[PDB]
Amino acid sequence: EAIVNAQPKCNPNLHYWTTQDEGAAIGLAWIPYFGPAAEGIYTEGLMHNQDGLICGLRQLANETTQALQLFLRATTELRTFSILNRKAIDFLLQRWGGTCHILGPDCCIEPHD
Amino acid sequence: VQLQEWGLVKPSETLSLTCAVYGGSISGYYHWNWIRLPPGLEWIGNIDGNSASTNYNPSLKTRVTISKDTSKNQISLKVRSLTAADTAVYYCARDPGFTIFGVVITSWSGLDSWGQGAVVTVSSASTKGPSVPLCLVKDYFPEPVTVSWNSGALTSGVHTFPAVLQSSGLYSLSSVVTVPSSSLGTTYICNVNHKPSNTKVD
Amino acid sequence: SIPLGVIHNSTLQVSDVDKLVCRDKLSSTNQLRSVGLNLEGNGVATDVPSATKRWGFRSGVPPKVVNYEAGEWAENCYNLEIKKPDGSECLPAAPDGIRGFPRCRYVHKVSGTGPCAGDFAFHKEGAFFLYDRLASTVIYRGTTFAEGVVAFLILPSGYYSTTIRYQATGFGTNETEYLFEVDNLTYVQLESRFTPQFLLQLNETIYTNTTGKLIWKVNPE
Amino acid sequence: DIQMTQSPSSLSASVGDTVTITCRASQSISNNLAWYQQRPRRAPQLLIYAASNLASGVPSRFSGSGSGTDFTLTISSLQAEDFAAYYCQQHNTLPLTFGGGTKVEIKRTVAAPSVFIFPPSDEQLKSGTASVVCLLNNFYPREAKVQWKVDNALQSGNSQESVTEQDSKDSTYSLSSTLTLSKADYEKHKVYACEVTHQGSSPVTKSFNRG
Ligand SMILES: *[C@@H]1O[C@H](CO)[C@@H](O[C@@H]2O[C@H](CO)[C@@H](O[C@@H]3O[C@H](CO[C@H]4O[C@H](CO[C@H]5O[C@H](CO)[C@@H](O)[C@H](O)[C@@H]5O)[C@@H](O)[C@H](O[C@H]5O[C@H](CO)[C@@H](O)[C@H](O)[C@@H]5O)[C@@H]4O)[C@@H](O)[C@H](O[C@H]4O[C@H](CO)[C@@H](O)[C@H](O)[C@@H]4O[C@H]4O[C@H](CO)[C@@H](O)[C@H](O)[C@@H]4O)[C@@H]3O)[C@H](O)[C@H]2NC(C)=O)[C@H](O)[C@H]1NC(C)=O
Ligand SMILES: *[C@@H]1O[C@H](CO)[C@@H](O)[C@H](O)[C@H]1NC(C)=O
Ligand SMILES: *[C@@H]1O[C@H](CO)[C@@H](O)[C@H](O)[C@H]1NC(C)=O
Repeated sequence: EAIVNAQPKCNPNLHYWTTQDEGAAIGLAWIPYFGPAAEGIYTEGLMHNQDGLICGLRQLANETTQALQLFLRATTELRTFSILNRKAIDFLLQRWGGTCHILGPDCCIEPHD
Repeated sequence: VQLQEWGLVKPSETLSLTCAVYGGSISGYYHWNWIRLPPGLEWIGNIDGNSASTNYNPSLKTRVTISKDTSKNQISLKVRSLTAADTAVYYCARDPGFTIFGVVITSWSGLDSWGQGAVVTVSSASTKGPSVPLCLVKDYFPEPVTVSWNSGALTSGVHTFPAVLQSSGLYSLSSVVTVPSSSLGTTYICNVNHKPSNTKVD
Repeated sequence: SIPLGVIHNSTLQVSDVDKLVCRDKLSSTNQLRSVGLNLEGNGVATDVPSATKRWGFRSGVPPKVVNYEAGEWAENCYNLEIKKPDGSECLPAAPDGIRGFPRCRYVHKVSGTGPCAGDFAFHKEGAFFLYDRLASTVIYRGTTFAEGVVAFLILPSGYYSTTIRYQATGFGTNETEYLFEVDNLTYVQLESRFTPQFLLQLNETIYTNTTGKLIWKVNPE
Repeated sequence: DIQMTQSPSSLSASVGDTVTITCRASQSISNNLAWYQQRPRRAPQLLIYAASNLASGVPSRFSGSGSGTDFTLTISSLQAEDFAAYYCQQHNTLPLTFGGGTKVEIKRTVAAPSVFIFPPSDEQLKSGTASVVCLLNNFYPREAKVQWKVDNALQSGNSQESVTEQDSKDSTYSLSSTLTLSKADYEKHKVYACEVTHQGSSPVTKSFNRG
């Protein structure tokens, strides 16, 4: 399925911020005492709207809000993190939930030999 | 966001030019390139903002050095090559590539923002002050010169001509603006700033 | 339930419980990323008078928080310090681990009083209040935040900002009187026809001595 | 290493025509290309990235398509402000290669050169080297013929000619022919004339006596 940017406006350039989980700087930089503060842990970045990606992205989040809001109302976790790991396991279960064979679309095996 | 540049250079000397990045942190997932255009464009080199991975052009193997600085948020370029053909205009610009939140699909996309501009003249000639009415600015070195009318308040109708190098080496241009004949005598003054010699003229 | 977006070579496509093919391959949990996008990219109104029209108090609803790994740079953020007219607070203190939004350009620090007919302040439209890599559904006292929404994706002499102080009267109600606190004794009125850069030009001339508190009003051209 | 050539070098078209610029490559390239515009006396700007997407702040008339070895840029309904040099750009390879910038020229109906003359200034004549200026403004095409008549004498070799680019708003040229000589050969003559021979009735001559 595709996404249509139904929002009134769309900023094609996405100036984003994220953390470098491997910003090692071998030596003494990863020590919390000698490491950065709570503000200098990020590394910025820019994403151009290549092939309508950024406008097609700002709509996915506006639409995910509904299903995500109901998921939060269900759980009692004051801070919910397992959402990422949830879909990680469901993907394996969808492909390896029961038996398998190279006979149909449920399982993914291609033994040409 | 936008970029500004800072920079005559004697032969066999290192042309020290800095590319200060304003309105944005320099340490990021972007790249930073150096571009020049000889009179009558050319890529110089690329430095990775993250991990400091400097990559240059084959024609500039042992003649270019690009360094970064996170404290002052600037990027310097030293040119020790006394090629004498590098007397051109230089530019610095970034290219964010296609970086999907750290995932780098390709680190070479269109260069979105460029620099203000920086002119360099690789020649052996002492920098001589300018000389400004009709206002004509002649007998100056080196180029370029910025002329503003009424402190920049007068832009329409003004048309400054290109600079022609005289036989004596000193450049010479002319700056004339068309104003209503009724306004002549009721004020006006040409404002000039020669940054190479640091000499204002009004 | 919750939809994910798998970027395929040019752009994104939605595929979830119903939609799955062998072409997609997820070899490591690093490909999964929860992205928090600000509402600025949608074209909503960003000034203080309109932003506060999207927030309201409500009791009997347990607040919930969700994590987002990466986010978008925000230009206008908000930091509320509202207290009831008797003197008591209105918003809860930010719990441990929750901090202000990392990247903001204009942090609108609102400092006023209101009725606060509710325990927590929620977003009327349903958007989340973005914090430091944490998206909550309420507003925490004295904590900078930015409106926005969250998605879930499957992938293959320095820079600083400036805060803006405000003085609200009747926050969270249909009748609210906002004031720009340029100085403790010189404040000007506000309206939806004021831009953040315009307020930056005010101090540029407001010059922030027995005149006392002075309420000002601008009529530009 | 990877070579790319942008053609044609020169190109002239009228306002409203559709321009087509090509940029061939020596080696194969994916759908990753860029086009740039550089107006006279201004830094370059990004026009297209990835060979298909428009940059931020670009009018929806710079159409670019193609893939592989041959790419193409198209400007629908060319405008006067589009007077600039357009270059090529490579991606997904090293070194980053450019192309020969195609210089764009605009076509306009013939215009009358507004001829002006400015005798030297009291400060310009005190040093000992006076200079006369003969200005031509708002004429098309750039083809002109400006000669100096200093008391019937055809001045030659001492004049410095300088033609500018086509104006971004007027789409026309402007010539500033300056005659520079020493004060010795200046005071020996009274009238300083400047005739102009342009395509658009008869040669116009502007003189100036001692005053
Ligand atoms: C995902 O994205 C979508 C798309 O943007 C979001 O949709 C939005 O959802 C909110 C949720 O509440 C809606 O709020 C209601 O908005 C209307 C106004 O809508 C008209 O104006 C819209 C904006 O135009 C102005 O504002 C913008 C930005 O500020 C400016 O740039 C403009 O210049 C204008 O100033 C406009 O977009 C609307 O478009 C119409 O047509 C398009 C198609 O062309 C449709 O898609 C739209 O849906 C719409 O039909 C429209 O022109 C307000 O008037 C509402 O106010 C009251 O009534 C609401 C509904 O009952 C209620 O919820 C409010 O609380 C409020 O209540 C008032 O009335 C009550 C009685 O009825 C009283 O009891 C109460 O006291 C009070 O007086 C309301 O604010 C948006 O309209 C909607 N927008 C669109 C485009 O769909 C969605 O929110 C996003 N999801 C998330 C999770 O964020
Ligand atoms: C993008 O997807 C198309 C789909 O056919 C494929 O042919 C192309 O090789 C892909 N691009 C890559 C893998 O860079
Ligand atoms: C506001 O302007 C005054 C000028 O009197 C200056 O001293 C002060 O630092 C400025 N403050 C801000 C936040 O701009």
